[PDB]
Amino acid sequence: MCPKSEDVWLEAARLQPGDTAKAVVAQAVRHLPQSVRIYIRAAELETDIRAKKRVLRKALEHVPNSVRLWKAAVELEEPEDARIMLSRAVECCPTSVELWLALARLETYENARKVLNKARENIPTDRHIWITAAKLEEANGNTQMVEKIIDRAITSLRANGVEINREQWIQDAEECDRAGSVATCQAVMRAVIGIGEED
Amino acid sequence: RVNIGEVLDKRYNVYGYTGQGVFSNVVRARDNARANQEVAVKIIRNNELMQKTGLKELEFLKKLNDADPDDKFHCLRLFRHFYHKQHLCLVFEPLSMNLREVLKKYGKDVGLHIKAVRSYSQQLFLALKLLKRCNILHADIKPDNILVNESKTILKLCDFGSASHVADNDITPYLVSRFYRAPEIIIGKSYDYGIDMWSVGCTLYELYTGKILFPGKTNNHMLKLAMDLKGKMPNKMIRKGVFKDQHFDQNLNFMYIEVDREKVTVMSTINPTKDLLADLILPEDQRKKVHQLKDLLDQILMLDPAKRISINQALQHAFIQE
Amino acid sequence: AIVFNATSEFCRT
Amino acid sequence: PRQVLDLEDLVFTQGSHFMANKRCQLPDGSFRRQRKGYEEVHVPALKPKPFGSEEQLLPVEKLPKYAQAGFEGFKTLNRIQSKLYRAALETDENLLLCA
Repeated sequence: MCPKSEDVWLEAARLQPGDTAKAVVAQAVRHLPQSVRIYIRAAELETDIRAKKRVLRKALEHVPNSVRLWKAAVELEEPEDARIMLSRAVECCPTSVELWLALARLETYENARKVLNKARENIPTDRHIWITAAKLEEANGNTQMVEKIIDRAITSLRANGVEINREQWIQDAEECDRAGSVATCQAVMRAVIGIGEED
Repeated sequence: RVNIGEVLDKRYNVYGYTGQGVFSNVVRARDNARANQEVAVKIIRNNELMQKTGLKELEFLKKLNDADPDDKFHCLRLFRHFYHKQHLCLVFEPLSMNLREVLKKYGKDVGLHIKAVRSYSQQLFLALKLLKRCNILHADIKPDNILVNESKTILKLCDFGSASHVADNDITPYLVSRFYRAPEIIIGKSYDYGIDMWSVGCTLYELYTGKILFPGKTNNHMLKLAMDLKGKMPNKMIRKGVFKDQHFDQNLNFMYIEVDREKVTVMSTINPTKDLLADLILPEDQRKKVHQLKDLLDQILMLDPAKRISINQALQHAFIQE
Repeated sequence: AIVFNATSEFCRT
Repeated sequence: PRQVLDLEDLVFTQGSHFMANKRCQLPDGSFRRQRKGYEEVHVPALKPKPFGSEEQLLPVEKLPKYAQAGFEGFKTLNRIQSKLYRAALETDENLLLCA
């Protein structure tokens, strides 16, 4: 009665069994294609690796500008296939810092530097890409470039317009110290304490 | 999200970044059409739930500006409102810093002078009277949300993104933070403009001493800090609370939660242990002013909202008249 | 050598 | 000890088009190009293997009289026919010709 509705199709997929939910998702894709929620519900109701990979490939062929579909496609394949999918997701959606961070983390340092440069050229106001580049530099053989990278990131944030609020930097330092990046975490903590006498 | 050098709506070039207060970006810009006059540009977030809150805050600021043409109520005066890159852009009068920066620049546990604290209490009472005359509850009285001038002589209440109407008083634990939390809003009772007066009293107590009034970690810690200062809560005030089952027992006993395994301690009686006269403290005139401020804080921060002092009683007190 | 893959075929189409 | 298993899950859903390998080994000069709406992948003519010092196309004179009547009109043989001539005419074992 009410076609081309994502919430009604999601409720019909959640209320029906999976053998009926597959046909309901096929009818919803035939009535209203390029839906990220319907494709995610179809990939979630597949209970297989190849069926979910085919559903993710169909969602990428229908709507390639979906970050959730690319995140669902990259998390279910091989890590080399995950990097090959994250490269296409960064080439199709340059405004996704999480896909660029996943592409830089799942590759070599010579590719991670180019991925961080492309993320800085595409999104200069992003602060998580610079923290990911600092963590990748601290995880490599270099140890003194993290402070210069943090200084360059602070200069780029001061020149772009994102002021230091001293609340997300402490969380980024805690996430870096919880993941084995204590040098960049200490540098971010010193940069937050320097911009954040007795009081 | 904005950049320095870029003009906002082709009339206000952004000159300095003040920082994101709660959920909106604040910048100091110069209006090119007003002979390089300074102004404060507030850019709301791109979300619709933030855009509706920014529109409600702009409507409340317009109602406060229409309710006070002479601006003698210590309220923020907004000039106009525009849009830039699908974001709500509000233009207000510029300010140097808030009361939190003035408290941080005065030293740790130092505080300000007695005359400045009396002027801040008078400005808070005038803002509470303006909010009661406009029938709008602010519920966001804080030193970080109250700005000052360059000479720190007059205060101005700002950050009205969490204000609501007095008729639609939702019984919810999503009120103000525990530094200026009302006990009736924490217990789930009915809220009024007296909660803003209690928050203004808790802010004046922080501006007089330099430390937090009641640094509670949760609602139960704030209730324990209020019971240690204003005494035990009455039965008529505890029976009218919707969230009294999580703080009070069946026999109206105080249930204090503690860590280390979450332990619960039942207390039938609660004696006032906090000393308001010993805290926030010199000549005899400053001692008399501190005693009058302590008496006003004891009369303003009572646990019952009906037995609390109003805005006219606080403005005509001995501490405000000096 | 032209190496065929699923991600390259998804990005090319 | 016996367990009832799923006979339909272990079978191949594609059947004749079921590819057991994930990657495909391509030659050196076998690049592809997407011109307009379709991708053309070319693979050139591969060079044949060079014959050894003791490996050549055996003529019909090396075949015996029992096999000479079947190869009427053919002077010589092919490379795969001469490389496995003793395994198909002189040996009665099971042969597997992957040609």
